Order: sequence, then structure tokens, then C-alpha cells
Amino acid sequence: HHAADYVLYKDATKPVEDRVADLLGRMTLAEKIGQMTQIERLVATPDVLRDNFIGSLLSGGGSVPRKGATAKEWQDMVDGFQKACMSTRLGIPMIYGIDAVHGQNNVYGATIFPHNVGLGATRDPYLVKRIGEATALEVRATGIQYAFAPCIAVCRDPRWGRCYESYSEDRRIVQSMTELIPGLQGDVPKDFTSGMPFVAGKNKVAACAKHFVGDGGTVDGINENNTIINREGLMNIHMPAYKNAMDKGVSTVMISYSSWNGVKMHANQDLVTGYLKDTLKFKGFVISDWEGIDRITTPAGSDYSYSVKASILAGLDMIMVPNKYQQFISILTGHVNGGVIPMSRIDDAVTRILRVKFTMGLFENPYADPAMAEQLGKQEHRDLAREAARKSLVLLKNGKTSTDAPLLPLPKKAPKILVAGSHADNLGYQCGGWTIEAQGDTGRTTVGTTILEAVKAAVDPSTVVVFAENPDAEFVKSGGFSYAIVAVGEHPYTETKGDNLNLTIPEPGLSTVQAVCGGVRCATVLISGRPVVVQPLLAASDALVAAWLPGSEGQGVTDALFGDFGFTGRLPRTWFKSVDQLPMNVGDAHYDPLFRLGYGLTTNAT
Ligand SMILES: CO[C@@H]1O[C@H](CS[C@@H]2O[C@H](CO)[C@@H](O)[C@H](O)[C@H]2O)[C@@H](O)[C@H](O)[C@H]1O
Repeated sequence: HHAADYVLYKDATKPVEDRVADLLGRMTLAEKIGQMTQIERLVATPDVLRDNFIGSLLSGGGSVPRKGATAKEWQDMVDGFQKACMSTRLGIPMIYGIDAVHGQNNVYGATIFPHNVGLGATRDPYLVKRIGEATALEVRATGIQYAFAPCIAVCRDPRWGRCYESYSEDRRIVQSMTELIPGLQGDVPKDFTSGMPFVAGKNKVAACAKHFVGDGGTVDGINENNTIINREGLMNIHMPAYKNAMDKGVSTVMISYSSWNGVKMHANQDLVTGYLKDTLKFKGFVISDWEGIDRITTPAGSDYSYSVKASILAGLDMIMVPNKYQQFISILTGHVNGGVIPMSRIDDAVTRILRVKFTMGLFENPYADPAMAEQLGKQEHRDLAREAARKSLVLLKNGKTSTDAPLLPLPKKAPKILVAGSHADNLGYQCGGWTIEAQGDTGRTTVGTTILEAVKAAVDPSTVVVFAENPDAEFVKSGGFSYAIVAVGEHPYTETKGDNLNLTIPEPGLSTVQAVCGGVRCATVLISGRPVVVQPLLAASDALVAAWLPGSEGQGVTDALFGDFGFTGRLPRTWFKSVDQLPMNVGDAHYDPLFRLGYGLTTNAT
């Protein structure tokens, strides 16, 4: 179609499939295997990206150009990498991926939304869609086009260190929250074929349904372990939300480190090719987890030649290497050269990668938009996060006896009030994991409002607010306080570091609640990624709120405490009496919860 040096794949007016086929048919083996290779920014240079025809980059948790980097610094980094990729013979743009799983959370100044478990407590799929929309804008503010979200794990045991990344133990809730996908990517058109990838354009991002499949079903909640369940249970609990994701055009799917009945997901041809591709008709690309292919073997990495063979034959399309690209490319090239992996398999992987890139507009807008930088941390997005935080809160108790005056909502005007606890003024703790670092961190790690700051912003000017992190009983009795707000809970974690067999919060936590509540009426705000042993906290407290990991906008907490809005959140998970009961989920035979899934007290707004 017209000029003498015309190249069909570069023509934006042509159908995606025609562009894919046109480009595929010109590519060398090295160019093909390049597309299948994703590397860490930490090992990328312009020559590396050119010379190896690299298809994708990522930032793993905490992989940042520098601490405190501006949106523009991120854009310039991504563009620098893209410039090298566009300078190859075929000029295939790279796609840059990142864990934007509760906002653009590796980035300083990014709006941090509540983690998934709290979003499940909202029962508000449209809220979650709007969070996807806002997150896409903040990811594109940093020049990034691809988010490794949503985690649609159905966490069946809260001892798992990633349970907070699951909307619920009930697959129906997880299914409802797949609305994140069209928020991130845009709504699919009227006549859309389930399983096709979709991204609307340069103001949206490619999404990733992860981790396929049964990541939330592992024995004793051990991260990356074995999920022992028959096909019927796999298909009834862990699979359904993947079909919803297909219906909404999710662009990519990431494979789980976990195994199903002893078979590594990263080597499972029956599930990856037979089910996801051949039965659900998924036409986007399948990506490994981080060194996921390495971990097929025991020990990990002990037969990388086998890792590459098993994974690519299983049907994986792009490998998150993420460091040893030379070895990955060398081994896969050798396998193809020796007939161990057929060209049909390579061509399928590349067809899928290119399909996603053409569909999302990446060949038309390979570079960042500097006018998008100002989307980072935008007040409109913080207002949305604040709404979500407030809606996520589950009121578990509001009075020690049925005859007591309800403590909540608290009055904004009082002569003197106490704010206490390890989690009352610690932004990192209220954000939890996947915030600035993978494991999260402590203290003022980004821009936000702590619970203490939110209290001070809310109360009448005449109200004196005293902070004490861990006051003793005498301090509280002597203080002339009208009431106290005390916040305690879990420290930030992810993955295996979060795996926890006892689920009791660190001290001082309980001891501070006991000291405060022993001296004055108290509302305890429990910050956690999951249910934790709570009877002792309940016994001490007049009121208690499960606030989960509410993110940067602590005013969400105080919006409910002071009655600007009523409490509406409902448990998205069973609250156990004892860890000895676990696993224990709604619908089980022996179901003996402290609080059943769906439980939540309410209040009315003042
Ligand atoms: C800094 O990168 C590494 O992060 C991983 C987290 S594990 C794996 O990582 C993917 C890419 O960030 C995620 O999309 C996926 O959900 C995770 O399962 C960790 O293993 C390393 O500690 C860390 O260096």
C-alpha cells in the first residue's frame, strides 16, 4: 500500500494478523528467540538489547533507576532501552513489564491502593475497575506499558505469604474482581472473541492474569509448593477466574512456580497448551515467572538445558530469564538447531508476542508520553484509593457488651485523644509488601498519609491529639484522654518470607492494645494481609477494625472511624479460631469459624 520502500508490518492501517504474519516471515531464528527473551533492566545495555534482539524488559521488585526517581527519570530510562530496540534491523519495540499490583507501587510518589484482600472486602467490582484505570495512567506516567496484574489466586490457606494478593478464598469473588483487567487495558469491543488479547491504546497497559494455576491451593500455604487436588477441584476453585480473564481479553498469562499433583506448572503441557491455549482459546502470550523454568528441577538451575526444553515444549512463549540471557538464548538456539524444539513452537510463541505488541499499539507509540508524567500520584487517584481503603475496612466489634454505647463513630471534637501503636504512624507498614521494595519496608517510604496524620487532619481544631507509639498503662490512665485509636499488626512481607505457620502478630502489639484499652475506651485498627489470631485483641478492645493493608491514603481509615461514612466491608475470607483448624474455607464440612466469610458489622454516617 503505496511508497516504494513499503513494509506491510510497519503500516498501522493493516489488520493485526496480517502485520504479525508479515513480520514473522522476515525474522531470523536469532530475532525470533530474541522476542521470547525478557531481561532485567539491571542487565540491559543498548548493545545487549540490539545484539540479542531482546523482546522485553522488566523491573523486578525494587528494580528502579534510583531511589526517589521522578516519573520523567523512569520515562527516560524506558525510552533509552526502547531506542536501542528500535535500532535493530527490524525495529521491533520492546515491551516493559512491572509489578503494578496495588498502584504503580515500585515508584516513589505513586498512589498506593489497598491490597487485593481488602478490595475483596468491598464486594465492589466497579471500584476495582476504576482502580485499574487509575493504575494504568500511573504506569504510563513512568513510560511502562505492561503490568503483572491481576493476581487471581484463590488463597485457600492464609498461612501463605501471598494471601493478601488474593481477593478471596471464594472463587466467585475473585471472578467478580477480574474487572481490574478492562480497567487496566480498556473495555473490549462489542463483538469480542474470548481469549483474544486487547489493549485500547497508549493510555492503557497490557495486563497479566497470574499465576496459572492453583497458586493459592498449595499444601499448608507453602509458597511455590504443591497443590494437591483432583481435576474437578482445580477446575471448580482455581481455574474459573481465568475464563473470565479470557472473556475480558487479558493480554498475557504468567505461569505459577507451584506444582499440581507433583507436576511443575512451568513444565505442564496438558494445562498450558492443552487447556489454556487449546480449550480456553487464549491467543495472547504466556510468560514464565522469575527463574520459573530454573525451578522445574531440584535443585533449581541444575539442568538449564532441560528447563528450556521442558518449558518451551509445555507451551510457554516468553521467558522471564531474567539475568542469564546469553545462556538462555544459546541453549534454545541449540535445541532448535538440533530438532529438539520444532520451528512451529518458536513461530507460535513469536506470533503471540507480536500479536500483543501490535494489538496494544506498541509499534505506533513505542516511546513514553511526557505529558503523562503528571498522572503519578494525582489527587484524583488518591481520592479513589481513599474511597477503596474506607470500603475495605471490616468492623468486627463495636462495643464489649450488647448494652454498651457503640464506640464508633467517634466524635471529632474532644478535649484530648490518644493515637498509639506501632502501625499508627508508619506508612510502609500500612502499605505492606510490594511497596517500593518487594518485601515492602518501614517508615516514610513514599508519599502518603499515616493514620496519625489522618486523625490530625480530621479532628476539630480544639481537639488535642497525642501520639505515643507504645505507652504504658499509667501514661494512658493519667492522660485525660476521651478515647484512643490504637493501630497494630503485621510487618510487610511477600512470598516465602510471608509464609507463616502461627499467624500471631509481632509484639509489642497486643501489649500496647492491652495497656491503652485498660485505661480508656479504644478503637483498635488491625493492619494485616490476612486473618491473624485475634481473640486476645478482641477481648481488650471496645471496637476493632480489620483494615487489611490499606495503602497510602490513611484518611480512608478515619473517614469510617469518625463517621463521615458508614462501615460496609464484609470479610472476603474465613476468620479462623485457631491455626490448627487450617485449611478451613466456607462450604467445608467442619466449618467452625470465629467469623464466617461475609461477616461485617455496620455503622451509619454522621
Ligand atoms: C527483584 O526481583 C525479584 O522479585 C522476585 C519476586 S518473585 C516473582 O517475581 C515476578 C517479577 O517481579 C512477579 O511478577 C511474580 O508475581 C513473582 O512470583 C523475588 O523472587 C526476588 O526476591 C526478587 O529479586
